Amino acid sequence: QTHYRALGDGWVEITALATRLVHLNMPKSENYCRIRVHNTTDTSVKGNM
Amino acid sequence: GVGVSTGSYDNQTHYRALGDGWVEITALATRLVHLNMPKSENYCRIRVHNTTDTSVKGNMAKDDAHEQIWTPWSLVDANAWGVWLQPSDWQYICNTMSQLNLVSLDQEIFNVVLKTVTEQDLGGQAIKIYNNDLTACMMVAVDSNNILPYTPAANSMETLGFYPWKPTIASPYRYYFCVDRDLSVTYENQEGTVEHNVMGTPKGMNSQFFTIENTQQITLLRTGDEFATGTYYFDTNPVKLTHTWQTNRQLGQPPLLSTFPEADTDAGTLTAQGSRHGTTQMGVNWVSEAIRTRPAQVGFCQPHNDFEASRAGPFAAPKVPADITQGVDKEANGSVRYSYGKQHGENWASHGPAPERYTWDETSFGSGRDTKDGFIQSAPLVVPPPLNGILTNANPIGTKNDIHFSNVFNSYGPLTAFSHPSPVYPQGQIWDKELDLEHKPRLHITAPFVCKNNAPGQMLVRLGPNLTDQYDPNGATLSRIVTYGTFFWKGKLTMRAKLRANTTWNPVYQVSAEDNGNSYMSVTKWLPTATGNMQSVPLITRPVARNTY
Amino acid sequence: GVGVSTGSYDNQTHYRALGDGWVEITALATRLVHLNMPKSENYCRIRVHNTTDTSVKGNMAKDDAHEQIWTPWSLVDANAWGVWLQPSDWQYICNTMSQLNLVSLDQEIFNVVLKTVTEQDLGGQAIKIYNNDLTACMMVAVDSNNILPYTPAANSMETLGFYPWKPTIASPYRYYFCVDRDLSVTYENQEGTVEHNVMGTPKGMNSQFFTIENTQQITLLRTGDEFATGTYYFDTNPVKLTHTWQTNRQLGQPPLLSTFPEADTDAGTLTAQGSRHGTTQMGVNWVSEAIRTRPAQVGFCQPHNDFEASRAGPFAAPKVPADITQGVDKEANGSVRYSYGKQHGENWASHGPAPERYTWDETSFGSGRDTKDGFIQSAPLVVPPPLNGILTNANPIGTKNDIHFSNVFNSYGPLTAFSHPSPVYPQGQIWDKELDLEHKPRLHITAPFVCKNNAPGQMLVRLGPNLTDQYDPNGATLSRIVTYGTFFWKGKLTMRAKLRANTTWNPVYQVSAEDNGNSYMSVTKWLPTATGNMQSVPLITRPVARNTY
Amino acid sequence: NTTWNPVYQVSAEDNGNSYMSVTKWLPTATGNMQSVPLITRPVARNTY
Amino acid sequence: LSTFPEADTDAGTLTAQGSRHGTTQMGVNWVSEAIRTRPAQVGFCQPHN
Amino acid sequence: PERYTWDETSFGSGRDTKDGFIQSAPLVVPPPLNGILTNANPIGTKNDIHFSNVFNSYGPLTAFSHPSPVYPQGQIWDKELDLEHKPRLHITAPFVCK
Amino acid sequence: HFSNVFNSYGPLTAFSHPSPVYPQGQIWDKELDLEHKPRLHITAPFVCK
Amino acid sequence: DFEASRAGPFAAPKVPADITQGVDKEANGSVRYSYGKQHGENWASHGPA
Repeated sequence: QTHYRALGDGWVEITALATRLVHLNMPKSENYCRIRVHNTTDTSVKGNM
Repeated sequence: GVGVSTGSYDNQTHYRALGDGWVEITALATRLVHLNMPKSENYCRIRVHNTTDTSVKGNMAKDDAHEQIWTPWSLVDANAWGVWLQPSDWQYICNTMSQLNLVSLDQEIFNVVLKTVTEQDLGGQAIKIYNNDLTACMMVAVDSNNILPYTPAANSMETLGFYPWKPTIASPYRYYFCVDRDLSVTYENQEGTVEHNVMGTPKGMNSQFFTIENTQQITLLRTGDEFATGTYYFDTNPVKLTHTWQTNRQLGQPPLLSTFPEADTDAGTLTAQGSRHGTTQMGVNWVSEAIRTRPAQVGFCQPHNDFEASRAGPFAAPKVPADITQGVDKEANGSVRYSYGKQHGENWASHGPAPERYTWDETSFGSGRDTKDGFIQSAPLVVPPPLNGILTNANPIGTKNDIHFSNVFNSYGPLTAFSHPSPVYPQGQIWDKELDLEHKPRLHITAPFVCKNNAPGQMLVRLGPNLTDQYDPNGATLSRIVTYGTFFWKGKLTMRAKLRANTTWNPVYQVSAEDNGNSYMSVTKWLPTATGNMQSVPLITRPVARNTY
Repeated sequence: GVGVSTGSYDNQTHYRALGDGWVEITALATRLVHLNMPKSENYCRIRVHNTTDTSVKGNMAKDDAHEQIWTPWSLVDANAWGVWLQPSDWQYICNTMSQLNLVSLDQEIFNVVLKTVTEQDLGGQAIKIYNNDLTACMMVAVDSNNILPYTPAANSMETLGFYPWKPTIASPYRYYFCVDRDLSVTYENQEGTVEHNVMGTPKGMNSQFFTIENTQQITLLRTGDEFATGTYYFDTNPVKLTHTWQTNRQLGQPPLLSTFPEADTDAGTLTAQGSRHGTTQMGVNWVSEAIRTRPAQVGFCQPHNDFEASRAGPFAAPKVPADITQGVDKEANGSVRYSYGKQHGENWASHGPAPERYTWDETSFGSGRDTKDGFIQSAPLVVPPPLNGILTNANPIGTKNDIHFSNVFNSYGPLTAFSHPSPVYPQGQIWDKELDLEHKPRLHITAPFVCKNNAPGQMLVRLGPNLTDQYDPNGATLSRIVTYGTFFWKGKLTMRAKLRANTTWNPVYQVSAEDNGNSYMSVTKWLPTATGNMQSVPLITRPVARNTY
Repeated sequence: NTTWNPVYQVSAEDNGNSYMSVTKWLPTATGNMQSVPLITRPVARNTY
Repeated sequence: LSTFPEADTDAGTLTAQGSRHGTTQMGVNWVSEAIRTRPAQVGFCQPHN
Repeated sequence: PERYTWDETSFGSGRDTKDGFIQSAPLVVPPPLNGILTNANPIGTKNDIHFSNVFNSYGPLTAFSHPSPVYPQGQIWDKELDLEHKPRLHITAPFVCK
Repeated sequence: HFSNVFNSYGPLTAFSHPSPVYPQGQIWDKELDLEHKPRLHITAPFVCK
Repeated sequence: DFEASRAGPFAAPKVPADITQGVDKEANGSVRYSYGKQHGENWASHGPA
């Protein structure tokens, strides 16, 4: 629920609440990996900076 | 003294949020009222009898024959919504608040000025000179006990002006005398003559001639004097700033769907009617949405344009305002037709003498009645009914084929629950006085805030008589030096409102001001033109929908 | 009462030395303001569209098409330096003090007089008679919360008069309406047509029509009443009454001289560049005064006469005022061109309708930019550069040979440290209101004292409406007895200054008044002529130089 | 509220080709919700 | 405004530019709405892409 | 995906690029052909690039408005960049945590 | 070229303070006596306030 | 950029930043120090440079 509370000389205290069901799947690998992205198919074409 | 001022111009509206979601609106209104001298210094019993209308056969609705006592006093009547609030204030209140209630009313008269006119030649063509009368006064009486008849000037569209920067005038006070009027009902070019078009003599039993001198406490005000009538505390009921949509076929639990739609286009079929649970009041062995038992009727049917007649002439019986349906007809549900002037909202660029009119369609969408699609079946329900088993809005009642059963059908009953009609912006009426009868109405369609205990005392002003040196009291001459006056009126209307609560997922309706175009809410209506011609068209009072049940 | 006065004329300036070298200047200003009745009693949205200028191709700078809401209220606007101080006071403050700061502002309205005019023949040719209205009032509202738009009358040269012995007038109040204006850029007698010269309708999103009746607390003032708005305490930053001279080639330690001059005529050679110590940012193996590393840039380059356009039409972007260099051009550094009238400093013997104009050349000699002598070399420094390795103020940008690189080059950066522009005497502007945006400007070029918290509330006066006996509110006639009024305005501006310190050996620059001649500071300008024709030309604000770094 | 005229407001319009029709913020027959952005600053204010 | 409009359609002409009071930063002997001196720039130009 | 261009509602800070122009240093209106630079003249030699593509006029007297928060697919807060001279604003979030 | 004239200092520009230089550096500096100071001095990292 | 305001042409100071893979040092304002034997020059340098 969101709760509006008018407190003082024209000041409202909005109290936003958010509850979700997060679905945590297992990781792809258990290692910290330094992956490199290099799209040569785009940047090899002249004019694609 | 004559050279010092006795008040302050104030026109601001002050919102004050106090407590758990309650705002205290403090509307202020100051005008410059222009009091002219009365037409005569006598109380006169004038009679209106339009024989040119009612002599024509078929004009019983065009009757306005009556008698009125015309007093020399003028009315400072301020119960209209446009006096106190600007259109931005009304838009913010109707969008942001959920209900409105009246609290109190202070009123004041200050900065009195009386001036007499004289003539000079200066070119051979005489001009007026407006001198100053430092000793002439004006008479003020507040009818706080309501001895005099309650005549609201919002009935005649004659209240204070709605634009604060323009000087306004005071409406003349007059009330109704009780004489008998009889008019014979006849239609258009009917063979025969009008039997009754008479009006009676004053009756000895019920004749009330009130004077304002014998009934009130009159304060004289010179140029240095002020008047202030104190805080009248209202005892009204709150009106709701949210509108309803649920009809009698949208109350309770919906029937559970047997099948569900696969795509976003098709519908979902319910349980078949012959094998469906629920309750009805008909004797058939099936339940349907039309004949399911509801808690209460939301809107009632009311007779269209019934002209009753009881010792005063034919008058149309008032209808409770409800929504106009998909069947667009506005007369059946009683949409009020306002006719106002340049002081109260007409565009000032209208050179014609015709007023500005507006039909107020009500936003109570569950109480509206569709007259062409209403029907009555026989006492045992056998659908599809035969020809002689159903009465629709095509069959003639009596012998008249222009009149159907919806014109005479009243279905107000014990389980009828309708909504209070919305306040109308600027050319509305704020409060009313409860009728002095033992069994009161449930509502007034002229005002949303009917005062339970006492109406606020209506203010009566006039100019004191300025006499010449020649004055014979037994001679009907009354030379009477031509005077007039201007004074300042300041009033404070306190209101209490509650803030709106947001429960729905979707964005709800709001009154937003649109761009310049053919739309109803273009900004160029609420902005002055090149010559400063302002205009006030009404605003929606109830934008946000609410749940009935 | 009507026969007693309610204030005192006061115009003196009181210097009070308090503390360790701090003077409390107490400037006082009293004028007789002449309030005439408004042209109309309506708020009107007037539109200006000079098609005779903008229809000619090449006249985008001559555009002044807009819309304004014209209020019936007049503005008592006092923020100009000539209102409070005489020229001797300004000369003493600018010579003797080192900085100036604003403290507080009291304002007052007293000795109200309202008079109505009438006609008499007396010779067959009618003359006016100015009677007295002891009961008519005038309306005063101070916008201390700044609801209304901030329109300084120092923009239109319409503030109070600068000569205390002459009666002055109040400027009419009006503000800007937000409509869209589009103008197509084209040069002189270009083949083709002007594609865009349109102006739009009012927009529903951003339209603000303010009335002064619904927003303010209006005090009515008769002949015996006074008004006094209390001490507004300023929260500004001090301006400095000393000027700077150090450019970017005069910051830090000078290079030590290898040889010294024998006589008083010859110069002293420094250490040779290839074998000189120091730091640079170029890659060359020598240090010089041009390429030596400085702490910060003192003046920045700014684009000359850039006409931007965003939903209102072409407007020139404002420049920070800096010194005009040995390269005398005044447009590049933004020397403000003032155009004022006889009430504000024009010689009264000028029978022509043309105003008195004056270019204010700034005295910030280190921040000035020389545009003909500016140049850009290639990224590795190789001096002397070839033709294709240098961009000077002769090369065409784009294809236009009338436009060079200095017209588009902006070099405002993080290490840019410029000086605040000096206040301008009499026809200046003292304070301003900070723009209601999240990221404010660092300075305002219209006023040296931008109020941090709230601007002082602008004072709005008008005459109360005097009506004849004939007044129809639904008829647009408004007969309106011809009245006017005069009142007295007294204000007190408190300032705090610091005394100057003398560190230099040589006599420093001072603003002295010279004898009668062709000089700019002859005394005969500040003295009345045989018929009493005074004149106020501006004075130098910052005579005494100071050290930047 | 200082201005005389009615100021701009974000109102939800009827089913049509408008940007603020209610049928975007209502689920369909199979429950397919949708969130398009809303205007953050409807009400104009005075800069200077 | 030097002149005011009579009807609701026409505009109102201001004081002529060569004989108008005010302040500018250009060297011309006339004041106009385009070249009038303002307190601050509201929007800045920024390099496209 | 679903795409949407967020047009800002700061109507005083907007720049009209076709109607922007630069005149020469002494103002002589109507200017000649070589005395005005409009949004039609080629900068460098490129006729697809005009002077508005390179013109930056951010200065000391520049006062713009903070960009509005975007509903649902906005971003509420951000982290201030760990540099000595911070930006005046973040265009990704209206509430930069101090 | 265009890089010789292009200034892109703007409101959303966040750069780093220049590092002190060993031995032949400069420790402190004096702030310039102007109303609108620079954000930094490139001669010294510690500008005395 | 060699600006000029009442004292002669002076180069405008740049904020020092990194020289990129595009090795040019003049664009980002790399400071060029020139010092002597008292401040860090090798004392075996017989030249006056």
